[PDB]
Amino acid sequence: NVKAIFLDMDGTILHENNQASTYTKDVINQLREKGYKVFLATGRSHSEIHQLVPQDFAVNGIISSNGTIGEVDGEIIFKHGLSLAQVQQITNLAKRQQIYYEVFPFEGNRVSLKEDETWMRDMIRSQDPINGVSHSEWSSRQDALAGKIDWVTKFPEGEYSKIYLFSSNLEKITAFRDELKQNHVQLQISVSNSSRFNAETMAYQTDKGTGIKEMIAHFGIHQEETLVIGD
Repeated sequence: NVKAIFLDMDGTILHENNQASTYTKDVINQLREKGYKVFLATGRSHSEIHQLVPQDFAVNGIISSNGTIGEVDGEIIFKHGLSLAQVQQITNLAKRQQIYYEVFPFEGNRVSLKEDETWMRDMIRSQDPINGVSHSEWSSRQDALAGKIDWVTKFPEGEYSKIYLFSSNLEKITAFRDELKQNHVQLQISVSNSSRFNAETMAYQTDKGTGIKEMIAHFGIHQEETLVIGD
């Protein structure tokens, strides 16, 4: 009894590829025509969602890849963010240990503090990945340093979708991630990681699965009636 198809798609597939993007558009339209509800999980912010998903994608709704915001036909139906206080606390811990970090507001470019630019840049000085880091992750750090980070004097007021943390030193980022997990109740956060070299923080008990659950519930659809595709 599948009533909903949830496409979990890294925004990289939609960004560069216009062929995979047009293909995805046509698939969404075909599934809608067959009567399915169709949802997309992609992006790390509200701004990124609207950069990545053109208006001619006939989705019933969209959530960020990490479940922190959901939009349905132009209405934001939920938003689970970190507070500024939380961002200050977590980045201060990272800064003490010189852990590279990127803070993702729901609107606008990711940000890092200007005072941390030199050491963050010096971490990624090598043209090719070092210490086992993946080429994908290394090149993402290179690209972020080149032009995607806004270097701010202070974190602005508002809410944030996530913080990304990274070190080329395995032991350092492993112990830091373990420290976040140890204190995730006190800090009121969820901790995840996509490689052995990183950690990500978002609102307490919030992740892609919780976002999927809130989106299908908006449509009165049960998890067992939902086919999640793409991971």
